[PDB]
Amino acid sequence: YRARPPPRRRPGPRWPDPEDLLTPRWQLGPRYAAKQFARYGAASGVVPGSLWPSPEQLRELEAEEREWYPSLATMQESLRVKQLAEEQKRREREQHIAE
Amino acid sequence: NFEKHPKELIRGPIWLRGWKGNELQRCIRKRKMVGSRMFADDLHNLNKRIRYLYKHFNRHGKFR
Amino acid sequence: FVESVDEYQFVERLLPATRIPDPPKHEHYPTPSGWQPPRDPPPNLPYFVRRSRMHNIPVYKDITHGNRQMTVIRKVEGDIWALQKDVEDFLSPLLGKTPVTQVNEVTGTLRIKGYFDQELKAWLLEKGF
Amino acid sequence: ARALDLLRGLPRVSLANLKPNPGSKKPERRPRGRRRGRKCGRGHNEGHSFRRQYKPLSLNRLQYLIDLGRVDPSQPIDLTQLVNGRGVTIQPLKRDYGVQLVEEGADTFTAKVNIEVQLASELAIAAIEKNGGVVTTAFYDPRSLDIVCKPVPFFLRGQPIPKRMLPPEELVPYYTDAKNRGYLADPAKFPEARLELARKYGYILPDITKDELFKMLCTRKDPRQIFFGLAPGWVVNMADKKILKPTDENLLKYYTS
Amino acid sequence: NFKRISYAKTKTRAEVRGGGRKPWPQKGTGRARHGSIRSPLWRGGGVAHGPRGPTSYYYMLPMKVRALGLKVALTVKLAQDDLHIMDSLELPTGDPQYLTELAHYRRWGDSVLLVDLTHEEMPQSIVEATSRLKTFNLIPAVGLNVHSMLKHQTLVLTLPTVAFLEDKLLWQDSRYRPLYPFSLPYSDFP
Amino acid sequence: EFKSIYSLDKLYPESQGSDTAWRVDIPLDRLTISYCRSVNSKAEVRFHLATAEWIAEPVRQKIAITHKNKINRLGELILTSESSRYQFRNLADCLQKIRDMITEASQ
Amino acid sequence: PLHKYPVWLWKRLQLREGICSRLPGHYLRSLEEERTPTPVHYRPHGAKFKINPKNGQRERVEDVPIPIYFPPESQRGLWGGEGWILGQIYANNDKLSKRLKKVWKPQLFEREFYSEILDKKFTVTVTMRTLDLIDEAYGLDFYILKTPKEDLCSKFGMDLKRGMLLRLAR
Ligand SMILES: [Mg+2]
Ligand SMILES: [Mg+2]
Repeated sequence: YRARPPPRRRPGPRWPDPEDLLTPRWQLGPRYAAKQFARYGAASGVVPGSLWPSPEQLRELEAEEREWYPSLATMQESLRVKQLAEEQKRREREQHIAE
Repeated sequence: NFEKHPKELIRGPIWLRGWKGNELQRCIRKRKMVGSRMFADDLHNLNKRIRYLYKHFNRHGKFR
Repeated sequence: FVESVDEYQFVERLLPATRIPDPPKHEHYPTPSGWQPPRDPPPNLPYFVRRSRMHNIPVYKDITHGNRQMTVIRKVEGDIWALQKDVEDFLSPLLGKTPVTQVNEVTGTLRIKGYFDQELKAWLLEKGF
Repeated sequence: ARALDLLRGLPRVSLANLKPNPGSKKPERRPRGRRRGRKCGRGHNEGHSFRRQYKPLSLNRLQYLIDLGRVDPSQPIDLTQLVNGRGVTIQPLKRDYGVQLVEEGADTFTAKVNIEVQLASELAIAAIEKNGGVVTTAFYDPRSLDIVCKPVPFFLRGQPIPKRMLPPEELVPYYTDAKNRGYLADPAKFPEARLELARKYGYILPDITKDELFKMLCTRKDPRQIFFGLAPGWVVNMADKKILKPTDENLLKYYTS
Repeated sequence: NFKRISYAKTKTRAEVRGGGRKPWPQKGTGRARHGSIRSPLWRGGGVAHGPRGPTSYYYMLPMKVRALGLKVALTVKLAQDDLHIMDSLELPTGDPQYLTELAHYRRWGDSVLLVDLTHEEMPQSIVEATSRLKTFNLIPAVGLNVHSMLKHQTLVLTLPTVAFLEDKLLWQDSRYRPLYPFSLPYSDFP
Repeated sequence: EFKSIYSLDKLYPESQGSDTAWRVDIPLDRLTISYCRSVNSKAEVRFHLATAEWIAEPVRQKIAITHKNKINRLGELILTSESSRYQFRNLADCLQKIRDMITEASQ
Repeated sequence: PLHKYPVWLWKRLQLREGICSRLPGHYLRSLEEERTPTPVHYRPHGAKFKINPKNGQRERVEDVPIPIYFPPESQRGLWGGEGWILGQIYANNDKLSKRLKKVWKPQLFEREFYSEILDKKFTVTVTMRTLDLIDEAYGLDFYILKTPKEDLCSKFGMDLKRGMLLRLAR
C-alpha cells in the first residue's frame, strides 16, 4: 500500500527526566539546557539566567585573565628592557672582540 | 531539505550502526560502546578476541 | 539583566550564504582578473560546452603515474567527435603529432593526453560558447 | 540528441539491467588455482607543533571574488566576508594563526575595499591603497578565531558572546607598530606611514575621506569584538530573532575589557 | 546496501564450549596429536574464518552524485514511456478496481507507483482505494528514490510535487562548498 | 557602539580624528615608466633631463655627465633594472634609482 | 544477549530498589555525595592552567588522587587520613633500573584524649599528623564536630562523631 510517512524532526527541544538513570551526562548538565535554549529559543526554553555566567564563575574568569592576560604597557616595558640588555650585550661583545 | 541524514534511518544494532571498520575495529567499537551492558561471558569473549586481533594485525602475514 | 532587542540586521550580514549566485556585472570584458561571462546567444556549433557551478570555462588538468600529465574538458555535450577533431586541429599546429585523445561518451567528456591547458581554455574562450 | 530516443529503442529499463560500469572493480581473485596462486602469498621537528600557520589569501583571488561576486565591496571586508562566500577557507586547528594577504601581481585590479587580515606585505598595503583600500591587522586568538571564522554555529552555540583577547607578547610588537598598517598602534602614526609608502609606491594617495564610501571606509573594527555589528557578551537568539544582552554591573565590567 | 547489517556469527578457537588440555595421547597411538578437542580441525569445533561479528556496510557516498543519478533515473523513466505525470492524485472513485481498470485501460504498465506533495495532504480517497492495490503503491514527498525508481512499471508524480522535486534537484544543482552542516540555519536554506 | 577598556580611544588617546589615518619628491607628470616581460624582463623609466626643472643646474650638469651613458640620443635619461614586475617592487626603485642618482649628483 | 541497565550502577540500582530504598533521605544524601578530602601524600598542584616546562605552552593540568591503602586495624581506632602506600619503586629512583614492589607504612602512636562532649577519656592509636590535626582543631570534640565523616576516613572516629552528635542533639 502506502507506507507510514517518513521521519520528522523531534517536537522541539525536550528536557530530559533528571530522575532517569540512563541519561548520559552530556545532555543533562549546565550547558546542555543552554544548548536546548540555543535550539528552541526562549520559545520552548527556560528563563535566560543560564545565559549569563555565574558570579563565582565571573571571579574565576577574572582570575583566568589575571593569570592569562597582561597589559600592553608591561609587555612594552619588558621589550624595552630586553632591547637595552641586548644592546649592552652587543656593545660588550664588540668591546671584547676589539680588545 | 537536510533535516535528517540516511545515517540515522537504519534500524540495526547500536554496536555497529554505521562506522564500518575492520573486524578488529568492529570489536573495538563493540567494546567501547556497550561493554558495561554484557553478561560476563560476552565481556570475557570480547576481551579474548580483542587480544587476539590486536596480536593479529601487526605480527604475521603476507605483506611486511 | 535581560532585555529583548530588535537590531538583527547586524545578525543578517553575519549569516554566511550557501546558494552561490551568478556574478555581478563587471562592465568591461575580460574582468580585472580576467573572468568572463559566456557569450549570448550561444553559437551554432554542434559541440556544446557548459560552464562551472562556480561559473568558469570547464577545462582541467590531470596528474597520474608520476610523469602522466594530461587534460580534459568535462561537461561536453552533442556530437563530441566533432569537438575531438577540432581539438586535434587546434593541437595540430601546437605540437605536430596527431592528438592522443579519447572521449567519454557516457560521461560526456573529452580528454587529450598532455597538458595544453591555458591555450585550450583560450580556444574555448575564442569559441565563446 | 539521439541518446534518449536510442534508449527508447529498447524495452523498459528494468532492474535487470543496471550493470556495474566495465572497470568497476578488478576481479576478486581467490588466491589459488592453476594460474594465480599455488602457495597463496608466501611462496615455498622540534617546534613544528608550536609553529604558527596563517592561511595565505590570494588577493588576485580576492579580485576574482570581487569580480565573481562572492564578496561584494558594498560593506566591510572582514573574515566574515572572507569565509562567508567560500572563496578561501580557514582551519582553526593545527595551532593556526588566521587570514593573511598574499604577495603576487596586483596588475589589473580596480575595486575599493577595506581589508582586515592578520598580516600582509608592505607591497600589499600599497596594493590596497593604490585604489585606496583600508588595511588593519589585529589578532585572532585560537578560541576567538575559531568562534569568528565559522560564525553560523557559535551564533547558535548558546553561550554568550566571547570577546577577543589581545595577542601574545611575540605578536604584541607586530600589532603595536603602524608600519604594518595594523590595529593596535598609534592612529596618527598611520598618516606618515601612508605618505612614506605612497612615496615608496610612487602612489598618488587620494583623499579617501572625500569619497562616497568614506564613512563605510571609516569603519575600523573595535578590538575584542569579533562580530562587526554586534555587542560584546551578547546572545544571538536565532529562533525569536532577538539579541540577549546582560545588564549586570560587574558583568558589564568584565564584559567591557 | 544502504542499511543491511547481517547478524550471522560463529565461534573461534576459544568461543565454543570446552577445550583446555591435550586431548589424547600424542604418540602412544598411531593417530594424530592436536592442541585441543576444541580447535577448528575436528568434528564439532571451529568454523575458523567464518563471518565473525554482526557486520555492517553503511555508505554515505557522494550525495550530490546520488542526487544526479536519481535525476538520471527519473530521466530514464521519462524517456521510457513511463513518466505519466498527473495534475492531482484525487480519487474520483473509492473502489481499487476503478484504479486497476483504468490502469489496464490506460496501458500504463503492470505495476504503478504514485507519489504526492504532502502525506497528510494526500487525498484520503486515493490512499483508501490504494490500500488494496496489491502491486501498486502510493508515496510521500521525499520517497522518490532509486530502487523505487525501478520498482513499478511506471511512476505517477503529482504536479506541484513534480515542481518540488525540480526545486530539490535545482538546490542539488550548483551546491557551493559546505562549510557548515546543512541541517542548521543558513542564509536562504528553506 | 561599544568601547573596549583597552580601546583605541585610549590606546591612541591623543589622536581622536579620522583624517590622521593617511593625512599628508619625484614628480609624477614629467617621467614615463615602462614594464614589459621580455621568463625575462627589463623595467625602465625615462625622462627628458634637459627639461628636468626638478633638478638643480649643477645637479643637472652632474646628471648629464655621470649618467651620460644613461642619457639617450634624444637627451632622455633612462634607467632599467631587474627584480620582478607589477605595482610596488618593478616601477619605484626605478623612481628611487632616479632619486638616488639625483642625491648623489647633489653631493 | 545484553543486560539493559548498566552494571556500573548495578549496586546503585539496588540503592533505589526495595526495603533499603525506604531508608531516610538524609541517609541517602550522606551515602550519595562523594566529596574528596585533602590527601595524605598527593600534594596539591597550583591552579587550572600553567606554562609547560619544556614546551612553554599554557596547558591545564590536574593532580592524581593516590589511593589510600587502608589496613583494617586502623579502622578500629582514630587514625588520621594517612596510612600505607602499596606501590613500587626503583632502586636509585631511576626508571632505567629493575623496579620492585614497595610499601610506605605509617608510624602510629597509642595516645589518649579526654573529651568533655564525651566527658570521658578514650585511649586509642592515632597519628602525630592526627595529633596535629586535633591540635589545629584545638580539641577532639571540636575535631569530631569539624571534619566530614568522608573526611574522617575512619570507622571509630565516625562512631565517636555519631555519639557526639547524638549527645548534642539530645
Ligand atoms: Mg589528474
Ligand atoms: Mg562447532
